[PDB]
Formats: sequence, C-alpha cells, structure tokens
Amino acid sequence: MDDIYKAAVEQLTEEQKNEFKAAFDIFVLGAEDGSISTKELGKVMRMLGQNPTPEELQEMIDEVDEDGSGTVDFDEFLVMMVRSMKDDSKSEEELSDLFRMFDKNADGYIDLEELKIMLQATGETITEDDIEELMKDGDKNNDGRIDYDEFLEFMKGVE
Amino acid sequence: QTEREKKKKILAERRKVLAIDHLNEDQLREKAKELWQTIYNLEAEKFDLQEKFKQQKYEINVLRNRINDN
Amino acid sequence: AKKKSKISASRKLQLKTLLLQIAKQELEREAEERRGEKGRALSTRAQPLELAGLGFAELQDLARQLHARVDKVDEERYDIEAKVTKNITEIADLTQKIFDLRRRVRISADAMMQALLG
Ligand SMILES: [Ca+2]
Ligand SMILES: [Ca+2]
Ligand SMILES: [Ca+2]
Repeated sequence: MDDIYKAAVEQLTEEQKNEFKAAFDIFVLGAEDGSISTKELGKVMRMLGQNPTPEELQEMIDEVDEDGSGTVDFDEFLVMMVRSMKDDSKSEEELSDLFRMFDKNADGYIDLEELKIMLQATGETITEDDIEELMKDGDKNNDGRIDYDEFLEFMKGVE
Repeated sequence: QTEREKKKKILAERRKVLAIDHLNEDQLREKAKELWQTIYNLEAEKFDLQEKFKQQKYEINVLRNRINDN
Repeated sequence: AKKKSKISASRKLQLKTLLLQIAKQELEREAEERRGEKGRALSTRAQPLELAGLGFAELQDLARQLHARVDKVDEERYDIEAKVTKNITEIADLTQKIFDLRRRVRISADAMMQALLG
C-alpha cells in the first residue's frame, strides 16, 4: 500500500489542510451524506465549464473511493487534490541516464548491492528499514534486482 | 608493385608534393601548424565517437535484458 | 505485517528524491572527468608541435608526415563513426521491439479552489 500521493497528503501544511477543508465543507453543502456524490461533483464541474454524464462523474469518484461508499470524504478529497495538484513535468530519457549511475557494475540491473551503496551515497542516515523498503517497491519481480522498466515505474513522479 | 599500386603510391606522393613543395620555409611552418590542428580536431571527434560507442554498448545491452525478460 | 509497510510513504519518497540527486550529481561528476580524460588523450594522440630548431629538410619532412597523418587519422575516425552509426540503427530496432513486446473528464487543481472558495 505505497503511493506517491500518500506522501503528498502527509506533507500538506496545516495551512493547506485548513483551506482544503473549507473548500470541502463548501463542496458538500447540500449533501445529506455530508460527502461528495455525483450531484456535488457535477455542480462544481459545471462551475468549471464542464457537464460530465452521471457515469463519468461517479467514475471520478471511484478513481478515489476507498470504501465502496460511491462518494468522496475529506480524506479521499485530499488525495484527489494532490493528484490534480502537481504540475510535475522527468523524461524516461533523464531517468535512463540516472539508471546507468546506479548500475555500478554495468550489468543493466540495479541490484540489492548497488542500491544500498547508492542509497548510502546520499547524506541521509539510512537504516535497514529504508533499504528493506526501497527495494520492495521497486522490486516488481523481486528477482533480487531492479530492471530498467521497473526503475522507471519506481521513480515515476519523483522530484 | 602492380601498376595500379604504383599509381596509388605516386598520386599520393603527388598530393604531398602539390601541397608542400612550393612553400618556403615560413609558409612551411604555418602549413605544419594547419595540418597539426586538423589532426587535433579529427582526433577529438574520434574520442567523442569512442566515448559514445561505449555508452551505446551499454544501452544495447540494457535493451537486451529488457527484451529477454519479456 | 504486510512487510511492505515498514516505513512511511513520506519516507519512501524522502529518499527516492535524494537517490536521484546524487545520481544526477554523479552523472555530471562523470561528464566532468570525461573532459580531462579527453584533453589528456588529445595531448597524447596529437602532441603539440616543436618547430623551433628544425631546418628546411626536417621541416618539410614533418609537413609530409603530418599530411600523411591527416589521411590516417581521418580513416580511423570514419571507421569508429560507422560502428556508431550502425549502433543508432540497432538501437532503433531493439527499442522498436521492446515497444512492440512490452475522451477524459478530470478535475483541475487551481480551477477548483477558485470555484469553491472566495
Ligand atoms: Ca468514499
Ligand atoms: Ca548492477
Ligand atoms: Ca527486480
């Protein structure tokens, strides 16, 4: 259960969380569930010049529904806001060059070894946790190594 | 040497003679400098081409795995 | 334990972001060395001249050598360029294989906030 957005929310300042709430609280005004139903999302969408069908709308809810409620709550809304939040621009080309800087032995696989040395090269006091962790996410095959493709999938959306 | 080979040899010598022989001791020194530079620049393109060749070798190799593991 | 759960998401990204920055940092540490590597190699493959005390015959000898070396070095350069060209083509092919092997309605961040809030 590790996502690039979950960290997004967590780093939201109290100043940010506070304003998103007033936005949310105004967003669900009129709702009996006190949450975002298609009724609410279509309203705001229409304020934004768009008239989605009830389907496409509920579909956007699902995009973030975690409880099968078929609606959006404040925490789910917070996620939604950071997803559309980043104007994040890195190219598979940039990452491909970085890949090669991880593969100290040039085998075409960032392995458990090089990962630690690498993760170590960065001023952060690394623990066996960070190591155990980082390799887990990247290791889509967990074949002890991290190949090109999943390295891309790995750094996808990273500053 | 085959008549074809002497001809390669001669015409190569003739290129030297046509470019160098009429120069005086001063135009000479400057010619040497010109040729030197040309070599240097050619030698520099070679080194960039050599470095890129190595990188392509690794890129071709990574593409090997990527195609293996699929 | 999911044993994927060990640390936060704020942490995962905390490092990933750092990983990349020493890699980019290492990427140009390399490019930097590649430079001195070139100068050093040029200094050897194309030693500067010393025409100071050469007579006419010796000087003329040199120019002839250097004239011969321009042909030579250029062929060498061609041969390496060919191997590199080929490689651009072999790369285009492999990539076209991996590529071959392995409307929307979305909300706007700044647009929404401006709508809801005053
Ligand atoms: Ca929900
Ligand atoms: Ca490796
Ligand atoms: Ca792997």
